[PDB]
Amino acid sequence: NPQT
Amino acid sequence: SMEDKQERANYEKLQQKFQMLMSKHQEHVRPQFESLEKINKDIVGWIKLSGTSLNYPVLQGKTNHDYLNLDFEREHRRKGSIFMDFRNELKNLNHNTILYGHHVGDNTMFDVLEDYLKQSFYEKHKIIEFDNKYGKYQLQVFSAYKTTTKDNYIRTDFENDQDYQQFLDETKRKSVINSDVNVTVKDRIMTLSTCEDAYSETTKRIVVVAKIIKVS
Repeated sequence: NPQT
Repeated sequence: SMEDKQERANYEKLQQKFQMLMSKHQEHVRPQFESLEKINKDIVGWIKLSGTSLNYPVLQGKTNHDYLNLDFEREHRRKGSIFMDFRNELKNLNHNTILYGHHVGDNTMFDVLEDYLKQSFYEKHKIIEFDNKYGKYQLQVFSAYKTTTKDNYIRTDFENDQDYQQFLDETKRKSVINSDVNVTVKDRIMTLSTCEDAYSETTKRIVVVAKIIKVS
């Protein structure tokens, strides 16, 4: 998961 | 106090500059952003909800952490900036445009998103202003929910209309609020998500989804  | 008051002052100053730029370029929007790009070429937009603290420039870097801890003038700040996902385009919008921001509970950045979990607040703030070099837009809020990082609300593009329809219907299904906004596969959306510091224990996120309408 990317940085959110 | 030195951080706080100074940070706040700088935002007030920029907010004022942008309100002046808007009043000056009555029909257009490109000159307003060309002016803001002199400050930082990474300023790609502006987000504003009247009567609330949400009145900020929107930054975009090469990654989703470039502006996690940096402000509009590239100065180190724990609360960083309101930033757009690195994957997103503005000239020709993707199906889902994502913006991130901190929620530290001091009524700044994306603290406002938490308020959208209440029907009463939503009803009084159904429309958010979004501007960029390419046009003036409205963000017509239709969904607000709390989720985890185990759920992908971050999807930027879709394989076909069926996939996108699934996404839109899931978005409405997850909503804690009831909305009269009609969103079809022919529409483009904007996702506003809270953002936590790198390697944080907190996995919960507040998500607000809106339909993008061009007003210019």
